Amino acid sequence: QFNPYGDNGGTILGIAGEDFAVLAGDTRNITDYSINSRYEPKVFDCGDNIVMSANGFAADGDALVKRFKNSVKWYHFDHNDKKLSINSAARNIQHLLYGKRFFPYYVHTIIAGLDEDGKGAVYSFDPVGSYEREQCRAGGAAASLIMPFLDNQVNFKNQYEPGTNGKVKKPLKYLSVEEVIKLVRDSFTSATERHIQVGDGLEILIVTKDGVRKEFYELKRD
Amino acid sequence: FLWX
Amino acid sequence: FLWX
Amino acid sequence: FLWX
Amino acid sequence: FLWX
Amino acid sequence: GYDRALSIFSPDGHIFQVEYALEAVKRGTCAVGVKGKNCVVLGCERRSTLKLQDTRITPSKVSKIDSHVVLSFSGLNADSRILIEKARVEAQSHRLTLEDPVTVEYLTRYVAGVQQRYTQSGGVR
Amino acid sequence: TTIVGVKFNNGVVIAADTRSTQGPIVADKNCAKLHRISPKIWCAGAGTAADTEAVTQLIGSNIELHSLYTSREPRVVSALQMLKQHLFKYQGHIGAYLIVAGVDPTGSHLFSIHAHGSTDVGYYLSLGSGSLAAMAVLESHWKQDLTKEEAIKLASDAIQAGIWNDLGSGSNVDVCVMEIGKDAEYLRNYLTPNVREEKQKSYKFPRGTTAVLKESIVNICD
Amino acid sequence: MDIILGIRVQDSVILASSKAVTRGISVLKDSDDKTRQLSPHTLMSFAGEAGDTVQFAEYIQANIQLYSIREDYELSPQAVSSFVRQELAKSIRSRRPYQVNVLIGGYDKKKNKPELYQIDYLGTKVELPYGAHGYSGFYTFSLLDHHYRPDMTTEEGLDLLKLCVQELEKRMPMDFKGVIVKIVDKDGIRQVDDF
Amino acid sequence: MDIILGIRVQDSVILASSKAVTRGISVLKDSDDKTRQLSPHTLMSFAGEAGDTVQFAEYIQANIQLYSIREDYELSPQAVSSFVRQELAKSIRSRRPYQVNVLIGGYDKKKNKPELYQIDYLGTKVELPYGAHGYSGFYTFSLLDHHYRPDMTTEEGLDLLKLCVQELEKRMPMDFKGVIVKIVDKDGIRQVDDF
Amino acid sequence: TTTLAFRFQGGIIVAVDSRATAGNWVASQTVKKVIEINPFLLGTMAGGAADCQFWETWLGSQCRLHELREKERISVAAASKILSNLVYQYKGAGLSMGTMICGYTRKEGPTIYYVDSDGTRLKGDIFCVGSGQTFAYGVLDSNYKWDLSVEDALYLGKRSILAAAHRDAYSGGSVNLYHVTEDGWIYHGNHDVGELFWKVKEEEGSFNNVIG
Amino acid sequence: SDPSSINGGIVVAMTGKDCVAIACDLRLGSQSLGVSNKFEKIFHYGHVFLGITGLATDVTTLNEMFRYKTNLYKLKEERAIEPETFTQLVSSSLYERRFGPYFVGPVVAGINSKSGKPFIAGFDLIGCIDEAKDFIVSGTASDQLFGMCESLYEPNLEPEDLFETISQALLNAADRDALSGWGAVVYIIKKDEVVKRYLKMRQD
Amino acid sequence: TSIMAVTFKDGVILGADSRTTTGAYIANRVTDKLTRVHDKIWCCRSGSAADTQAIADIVQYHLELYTSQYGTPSTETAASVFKELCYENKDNLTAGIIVAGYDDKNKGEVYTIPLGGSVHKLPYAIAGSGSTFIYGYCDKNFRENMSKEETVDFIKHSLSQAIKWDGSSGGVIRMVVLTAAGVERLIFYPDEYEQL
Amino acid sequence: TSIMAVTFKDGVILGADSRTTTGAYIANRVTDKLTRVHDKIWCCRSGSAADTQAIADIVQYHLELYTSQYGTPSTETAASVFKELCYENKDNLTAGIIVAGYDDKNKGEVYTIPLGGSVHKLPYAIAGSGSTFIYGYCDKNFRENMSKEETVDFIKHSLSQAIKWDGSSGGVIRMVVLTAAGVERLIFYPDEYEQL
Amino acid sequence: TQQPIVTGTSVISMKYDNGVIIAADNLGSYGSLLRFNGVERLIPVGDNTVVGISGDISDMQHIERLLKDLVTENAYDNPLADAEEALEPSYIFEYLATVMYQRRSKMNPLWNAIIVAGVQSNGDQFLRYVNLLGVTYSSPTLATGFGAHMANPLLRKVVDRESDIPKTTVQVAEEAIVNAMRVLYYRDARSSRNFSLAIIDKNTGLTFKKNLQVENMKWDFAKDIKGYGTQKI
Ligand SMILES: [Mg+2]
Ligand SMILES: [Mg+2]
Ligand SMILES: [Mg+2]
Ligand SMILES: [Mg+2]
Ligand SMILES: [Mg+2]
Repeated sequence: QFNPYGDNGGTILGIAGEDFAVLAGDTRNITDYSINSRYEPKVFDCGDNIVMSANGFAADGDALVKRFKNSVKWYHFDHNDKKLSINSAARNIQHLLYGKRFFPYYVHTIIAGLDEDGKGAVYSFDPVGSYEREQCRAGGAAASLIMPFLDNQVNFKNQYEPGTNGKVKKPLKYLSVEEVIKLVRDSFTSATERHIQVGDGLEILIVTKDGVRKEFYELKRD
Repeated sequence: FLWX
Repeated sequence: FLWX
Repeated sequence: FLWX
Repeated sequence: FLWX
Repeated sequence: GYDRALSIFSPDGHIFQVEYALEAVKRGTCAVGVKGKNCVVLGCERRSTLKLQDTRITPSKVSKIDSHVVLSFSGLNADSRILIEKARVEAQSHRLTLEDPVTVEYLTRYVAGVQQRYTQSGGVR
Repeated sequence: TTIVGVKFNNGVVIAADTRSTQGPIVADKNCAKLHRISPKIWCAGAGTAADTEAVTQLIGSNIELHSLYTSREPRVVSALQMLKQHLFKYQGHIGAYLIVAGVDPTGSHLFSIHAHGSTDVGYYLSLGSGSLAAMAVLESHWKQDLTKEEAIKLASDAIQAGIWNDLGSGSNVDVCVMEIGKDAEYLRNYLTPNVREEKQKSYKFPRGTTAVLKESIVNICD
Repeated sequence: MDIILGIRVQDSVILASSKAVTRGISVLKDSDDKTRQLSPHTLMSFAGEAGDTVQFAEYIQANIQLYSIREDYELSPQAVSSFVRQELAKSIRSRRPYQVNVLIGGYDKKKNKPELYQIDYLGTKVELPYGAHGYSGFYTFSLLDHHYRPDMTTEEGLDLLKLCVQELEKRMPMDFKGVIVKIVDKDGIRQVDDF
Repeated sequence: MDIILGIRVQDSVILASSKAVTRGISVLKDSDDKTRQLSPHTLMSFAGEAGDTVQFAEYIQANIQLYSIREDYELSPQAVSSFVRQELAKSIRSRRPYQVNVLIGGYDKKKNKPELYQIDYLGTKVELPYGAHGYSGFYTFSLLDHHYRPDMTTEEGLDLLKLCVQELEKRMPMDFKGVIVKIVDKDGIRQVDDF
Repeated sequence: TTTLAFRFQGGIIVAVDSRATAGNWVASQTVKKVIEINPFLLGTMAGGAADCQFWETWLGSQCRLHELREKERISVAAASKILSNLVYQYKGAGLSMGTMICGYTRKEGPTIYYVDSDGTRLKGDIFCVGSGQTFAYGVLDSNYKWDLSVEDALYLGKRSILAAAHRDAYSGGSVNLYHVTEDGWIYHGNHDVGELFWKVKEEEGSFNNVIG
Repeated sequence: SDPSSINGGIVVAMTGKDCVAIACDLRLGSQSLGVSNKFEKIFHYGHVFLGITGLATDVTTLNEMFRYKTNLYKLKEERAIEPETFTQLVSSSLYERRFGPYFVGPVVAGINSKSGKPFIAGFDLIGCIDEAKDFIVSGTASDQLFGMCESLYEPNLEPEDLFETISQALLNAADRDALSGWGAVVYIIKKDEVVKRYLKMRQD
Repeated sequence: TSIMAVTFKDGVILGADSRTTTGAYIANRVTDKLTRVHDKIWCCRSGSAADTQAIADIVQYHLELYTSQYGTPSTETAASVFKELCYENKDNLTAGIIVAGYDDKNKGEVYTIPLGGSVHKLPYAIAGSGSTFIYGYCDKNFRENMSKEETVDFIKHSLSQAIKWDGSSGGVIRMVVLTAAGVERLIFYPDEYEQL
Repeated sequence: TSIMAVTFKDGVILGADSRTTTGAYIANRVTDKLTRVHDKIWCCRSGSAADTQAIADIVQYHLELYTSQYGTPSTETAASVFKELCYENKDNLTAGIIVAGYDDKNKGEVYTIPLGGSVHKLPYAIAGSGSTFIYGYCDKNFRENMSKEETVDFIKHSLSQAIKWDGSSGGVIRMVVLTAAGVERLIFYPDEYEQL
Repeated sequence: TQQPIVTGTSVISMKYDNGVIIAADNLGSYGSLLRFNGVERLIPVGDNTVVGISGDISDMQHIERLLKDLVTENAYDNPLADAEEALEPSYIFEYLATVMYQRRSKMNPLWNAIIVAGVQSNGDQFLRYVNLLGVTYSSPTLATGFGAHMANPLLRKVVDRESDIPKTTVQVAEEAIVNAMRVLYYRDARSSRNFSLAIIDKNTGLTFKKNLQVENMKWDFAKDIKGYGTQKI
């Protein structure tokens, strides 16, 4: 029988700073045990300082990003070139995903940008459009490897203040863009080592009030 | 797909 | 179900 | 499941 | 199992 | 389906079909409503050119929409039956979804909505 | 897994990758797929890791007892016959795919064994998930009358094809050279082209970070 | 849903309906009324698939209430049962049929006679002196075959019903948390508060 | 079979076991004792597949009674539980495994300590302050997490158990016809007749 | 998931966990399982995260349209029946929703409606919904009285989620508390189980199963 | 009905400078229902430590089986079994049940008493040996543990530092798995002293 | 079934066996599998008897309506109509059809339409269950620009082997000759072709 | 696979393709499917590579033990041992074997053993997936008491067609000649047989 | 829901300094039967694009008709149809990619794997893949079916990343493609010796080569292979 779904592998990672946000993804595209591309980007500038990635089944991922980009274009036309806030984008994507509730988009979606107070924001979605704002989210094949590391290093989970008898927690604080990119690079090198569908290249999109900057880093190609 |  |  |  |  | 726009504007800004409908009302037997301190009373005229009538079976001028709301009318008797039937159905539909009988304002607003729809729908007077 | 065997004028060379997997996860980044059946008969194994190891050790044990009984250096055809009869008996339920190679009084030999108990003869062979990547290189570059240094180069190149292009294969290249009239040389980690880059950060925790409920000395002595 | 009983006696119809609403390994509620009044002298108890039961009951209730207003007249129990059967008889060959089984207890004011109708989800209608739905019947029918007399009073009918509930509480595997009992007679519908 | 509870308190172990034996839509019996005395100071309650439960219980009982006669000595509760676990651990890889789950409540006379062991049909053994088997746990564990204290008396343990049975009678779908309660202490095994 | 809502002298108590799972994978510990439909209406979520979140947000839109059209806040009965009539239309399509519509109106007083995706709609004084409902019921039922104080009722609601958060593998993260009065709903904070468990264990002397 | 994920649980082992660490969670459940918060998965036969994840009846059975075998080994050899040798015994014993296996993920840890070399190893249910310099992971949160270990770990950690690294690796991995957690134990193993620490972790 | 069409100097010849089977029962032993869709456009039918008859009847209708409006259709046009029906209804049809026709410009042409609904223009074509046994024989023996007598022998010898080895093929060998001269029907009986 | 054995004036010749496949992947492109069970008794193997090797190894063992006790076995004896293994283990084996041998009394003999385990003595035999395509060709072209050169051509042309049409057959054409003169191995490369 | 009947095997392709090369064999398989030997699976669109198609041939012939119709439609009311408003490879690909994904989403796919090779109007090399699922990806080397497993490894030894494309000549690139086609003939059981090759160069334009044959094959070593182990004769 014809199976309409496939798995194109790869993994994505979103972290929110005080006045910035990053959305990182590996550039490897696979089917089964074959590499399709070593550089096939899946993190996209969608305009209005929103970056988006829909990792999983690449066909459904491209379709969704395409529809959301188109949604942004028509929002400008219908509402006098008004900027689409990250919260409003998130709700719009929920309706896109839930629209196909009975033939879902087989992808995990993360958007990043700045909220209306100029502070870093990350939103993550399940395949059928349940969503939540977070400081931190990994998605895709190596999500189960990266996410617990982020809990430990970003949100300082299970970390107590030395000599306080495990009574005072390590205080939450915003990370610098330099510190966040270190965690992203170490997250992906670690994921590449232990997951066969992750490697080749890492592409990071950083979102500040000044716009969308890119950074690229080599990963192991085995 | 999440469950609660 | 005739065939040829 | 090699055949000939 | 572990495969090779 | 019959599509013709029967209710349309005239140069002076009148919809003649709506105004000619009011003439049919003006022809109809008189109906009066007076609300007291703790009651409402609906009085209705019945023209006396009809003797040898059977007042047991002849449609009564005041109709119950629900157990707590009534509707009297003036104008075309046959037209009134269609409004009453729709109102009675909406009364039961409201009880089914809101788990509460209609207010008099809500039931009125519905009947009024139906009358309005027939003033800018094609193929209907 | 990627394993190859290549024949040259005075012997045979077998090579393998060093990746062990549990589904999409890399269990071992440097595991040994090259097994000694006898001092001058070596085996490369693909499939169920335990099955290839167990069947290699059992025949290796029986070959040693046979060698002591007959007062003769063991023959490759003996290892081949005992393996294929054992694998056939279990109707493919023992998932061992092996390239058997070695030198004996009869000369140099190269065979492949499939889990169901079929054997093949050849001058160049490849087995495992990366066999098609490896066989592409072998079919492109192999010729009659290879030297030792040429056969090692061809064999390691065929494994590298698997490492890079196959998700099942990765990490390092193990080689074993069995030349007539010489001791077999086992070249563990002959190539290491997948060294992990320096991490961006040290995740060494301040002492006392972890909250502790109880301490106690364990008694290991009598 | 599970236990719904009905006993027609001399001058009334008595409907007993279990109070338990169970989902999984949790009794969510122990005070559920599995009945709707269709008209002043007609009561319908219902049991079957979750959601379908209430949705079907309230749909029938709305239609009978609409007829009552339109004609300023109460439909006979026979007429209501025939209407309900036809709705179920349509349902069974639908895309998703109503999986609802009903008893209709009514007092016909024209005949001065109580009437009990048993209708299953297929649209199988029967008039009975006593009826039940689901596994309840397997106990109550043989018990009523023995103890039932056609000329019994409402008080005798309630004692006969107590005998059924006691037998069900003894031999039924599931806890159905007792029954709500309602009497349909010439004076309409009233609920027995202490059972 | 269904409900078996166990509470270890200061000086005793208390086993509560449901009295209902159901087959199809009929409660065949409402006075069933789902327990065997293995030795004077060791009691085992059991629940699971019909036939298997009693056959397994009596087989264990026979083996422990044989050991008692041979050595003229009572096996510790820890020793009995280890023996029972190994029998089930063999069973699970048999042609037809025993589908029986057991609680073992015992008083160790050498340690002067009550002990409660929970063993499932796979041969999964755990020592607990309180244990349950089947759906009972889903209610009783959270309740005991709250109300249980380790230094409680036998009377406090019985009140804590009454709280569990009341919660199960309220929220469990099936009628399990109450429980037989037995206390294991330094003086051996006795049954509470009024519960 | 574990959600409870119970009625008492002082109004309604609503308590929920914050855990979202994808099988044995813990997807999140910071999920909002209570939607504030309006100042006097609360909705609880259990089952499919997308199904609950989408349709309870939609229910809020329908409740807003009601008060625009009828110049009056929707009844809890009417609000619950919009959602129950919606899911009933989708019956057999595979929506998974376990829901409590909790709120106060003048005509009704404090009211709780259970609504699930197979179309069941029940009015009641106590409901627990989710994978950990039985664990919550155990603690709630055994300590519940009508005459509980607002302080005691808030704690019992919080303690009943903690109970389920502990035993149920698919419940935890944090406890979100709400109190519904005649004056509307009041938020009584987010309580991380990480700190709340040890705080309760120490102060209450409960959870003796755990290595202290 | 997947034997390896009914009861749940995790084991992790790491090497340091002249020391090894092995750690495990304390949960035993029946799918969603947590049953026991005292179920230790790490055992020891002399100075050789064995952690076992998977079906709890087989964890108990194998512990009893290896105690049996190491006891006879010591009586006949007149010395304690070494980690390298015990690893081979575990592998033999698991592959003996090739077509009816124990649903377990065992992990050997210990210091060779002769050479003083730190040694760790892992196995599949069929007995395949996974030897490692750095770390071994096992259980329902093995993905999580692989992610934590591969990022946090660095070579030649001192016993007190290695304790922090393994503890944070286990705790954060367990908190992302429904069937793992409910308490944790960490063994720090030096040449001739062993410290056992119970960790404070969230109880959900 | 065993069917084939062969182009030669003067035009094209269509050959077929005469057997229709349900299981191993021969329902009809004198079947005519060579069917006219136009004066000098014929087809060989293999697969479902019901499906191939329904398709051929529709194509004959389309080409009769084509002829009324635009005059004689090309053999390519006829093949295109067959393809359209076979491709667009591939999920509900089991029909392997060989289309053969004689234009005066294009001379003899053969188009084969397998199950997929794909079109293949060939010098000769073979199809049906019995075709598998004569791929070797037909490939070795076929030549372009054969004479009528050579092509009749080639088809007779080919189908003779197909009939001999295939249980599903048998009876008489029907042939239809399409040239400028006109349309000629040929029949060959077992007593002749069996002992070739 | 495509395998055949043909009797002729001086003895018998065995032919085979050289291709072993898993799915559509060619695992071995230089397979030797012609295997010795005795000095002048050989067999062609088709079906499961594992099954046919296991059978051939056992038959070679049985005939070696037969030779030790009762001297040279007949070709019929060899076929009987193959049959016994194939028939008695029919439920667990996928092996189509052609047994061919040269006695001095009986000259060239061919026995075919299909899946069932039945024995059929024939002047020539064809088997394997590729055989279906050459039934027509082989039947028309085979003659009894051919010369060596005629038989080599007959096999070369036959397998050439089998290889051309069958995806499962390919590589080199191996042949083994069994006469009073002895045992001769022949090989033919694609560049030769493809353009026949 | 389909099942493919008559099928075409590997399509292989790579970029070089000035343009792109694409190749595919001339076989139409009917399962294991090598039925049709005159099938062209490279279809040029204008003078700047070649579409290589593998999978079902009936669905391939449908796509041929769509592309043929696309050229006609583009010419309509278009004075610059042979200049600035000529069909680009990127346009032709995005059209096919849209159709493939629409057909999978209606559960009635075109059972194909498609590689669009061409040169854009600004001289940039275009090479992108799309299949029956509507999955798209681009890479210096692309291949379908067995090509993905055996051709890509060989072609990636020449162009391993982007920076290697300017360093690769048409002589080196074509040699690699012709070698890969030989390897596929050795090892793919549904391949043929006869194939077509197309070069789209930004200077010399479209060069379409028909009736190529795999040659310089190594078979001689086969004579030395006797039995499967112990046999010496
Ligand atoms: Mg990798
Ligand atoms: Mg009935
Ligand atoms: Mg939990
Ligand atoms: Mg946990
Ligand atoms: Mg071939």
